[PDB]
Amino acid sequence: GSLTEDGLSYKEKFVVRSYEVGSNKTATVETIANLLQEVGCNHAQSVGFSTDGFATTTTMRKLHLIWVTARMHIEIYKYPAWGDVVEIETWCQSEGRIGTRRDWILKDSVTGEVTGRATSKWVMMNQDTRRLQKVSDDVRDEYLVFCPQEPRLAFPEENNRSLKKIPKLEDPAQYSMIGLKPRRADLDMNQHVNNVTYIGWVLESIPQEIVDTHELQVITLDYRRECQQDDVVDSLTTTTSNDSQFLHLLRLSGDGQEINRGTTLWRKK
Amino acid sequence: GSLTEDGLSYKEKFVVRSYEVGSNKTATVETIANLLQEVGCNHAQSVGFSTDGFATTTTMRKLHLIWVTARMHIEIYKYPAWGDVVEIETWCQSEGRIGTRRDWILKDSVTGEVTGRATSKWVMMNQDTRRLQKVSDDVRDEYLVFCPQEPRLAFPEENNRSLKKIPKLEDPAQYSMIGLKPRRADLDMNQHVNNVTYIGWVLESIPQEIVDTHELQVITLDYRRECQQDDVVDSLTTTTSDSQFLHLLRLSGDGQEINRGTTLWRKK
Ligand SMILES: COC(=O)N1CCN(c2ccc(F)cc2)CC1
Ligand SMILES: COC(=O)N1CCN(c2ccc(F)cc2)CC1
Repeated sequence: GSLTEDGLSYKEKFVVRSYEVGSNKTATVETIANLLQEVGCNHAQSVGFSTDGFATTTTMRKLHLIWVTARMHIEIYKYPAWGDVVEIETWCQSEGRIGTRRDWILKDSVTGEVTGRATSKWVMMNQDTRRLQKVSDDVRDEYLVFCPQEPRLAFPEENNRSLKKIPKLEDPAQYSMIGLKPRRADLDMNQHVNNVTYIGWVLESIPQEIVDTHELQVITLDYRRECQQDDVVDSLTTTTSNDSQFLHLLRLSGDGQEINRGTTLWRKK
Repeated sequence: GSLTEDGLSYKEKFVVRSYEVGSNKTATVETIANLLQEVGCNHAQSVGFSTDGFATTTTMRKLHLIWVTARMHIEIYKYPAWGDVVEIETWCQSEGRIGTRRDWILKDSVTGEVTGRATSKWVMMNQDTRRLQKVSDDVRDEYLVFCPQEPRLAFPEENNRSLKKIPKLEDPAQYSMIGLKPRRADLDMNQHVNNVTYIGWVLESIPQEIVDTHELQVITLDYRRECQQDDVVDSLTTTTSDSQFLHLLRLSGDGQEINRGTTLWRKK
């Protein structure tokens, strides 16, 4: 991987592995999500930021401040097959008082065609209290020299799907998968549940008949609270709709505290 | 990756990814196990065998025959750090009536030092009945041209750790993790639980204090029965000692055994 010529974006190629593919012999959406985080980490490494997933500066580390994902939105047109080469380009931008954004474009290396795109919203928070706090000008200024100044959006449309408000699923859910819990492989280097694990958990409550006859086109996931290493999660889904759409909710098995909400859109094969 | 000059082995390099590392910022043993299966798959692809994990021929597919792992044994001296390049060489050999073997050697690309080694035993079985069945001469002859003729062992020594018999853990277990179940990411392209998932499940019942103060040096795992997509598993561990453990994976309900194993950990 490498920074591009203008140094305002980062590109990396990946060859799809045998264990990375699903029943369609193409990369799963969780494999794609892992690759997005990977190219994000390599971008941070390339310009001197932390590589722990929080992409911090020395100033933020003295204050115990971190960047955390508030929303992930992925749209895939073609999943790459086993052995194919996928090229991923990523960039960041500041969105002032609202927080920050990281975007991605996925392309087939052989044809140069755009096979998918993704966007994510980030907020700043004290890692100990979990209280949000607005970025100071001195912290922000250190990042702006690595971002394009003119708007560069993977999702330019004014009322596009990536910004839609997601409602809260009401009981009873149409489908459920209960008692889900993370194992050590679901944790990162600092013992936090990897953001991709929550994608896998949302999808566990999709009926297998849908997975067998449809392909996932869009997933939007809001991140409200983290699931700790010793927590247990319930995954709930209700059909909201040749296309199928679902409303999703992840909550703690016991008291029902919400950790994530989302929506998915599937197209018939 | 590529076949070597004599065409009797396969080599591939991997750069360790950010999500592949544990709390030590080095590759987890499950990441290593995934890489071993990956280089195995690329070796099969390179010479025309199936790439579904069963490494079959057209003749075996007509008979619904598959190769299945009976034992995996891995020894790691140094786990590769995030961003390091690890080179892995793999080869196969027939062991006649006992079954077959696939070996691996892991090396640090920069120094050329051996950082780990692994071996696995395989048996042939009918995919539908799960009955064992001996390899016919016509089936085995198609594989021998891709294997070294002289013995080439990652663990050459007579009666070494890789061939030791593993006993069955007796109740009560010292430690347990119950109600483990696979999610879609634990399944392969054919909807079977990936062999690496069973490694993760064995390790779930190791106390976190051991993981925090020790490094896994050796893992030997026998594979007795497949955990289906809708099965639920209990992971049991008892200290037998460096720290050593006896492990057992069994179905949550009736206690049917699916795996047994041992691990050896070195203080950091
Ligand atoms: C792993 O973290 C990220 O990918 N992000 C997204 C980009 N971020 C950012 C911060 C300040 C700014 F002015 C512009 C962008 C930081 C968090
Ligand atoms: C994924 O499967 C493997 O890795 N295997 C199984 C098949 N193997 C083999 C080796 C020599 C032989 F004569 C017949 C079969 C051993 C390696």
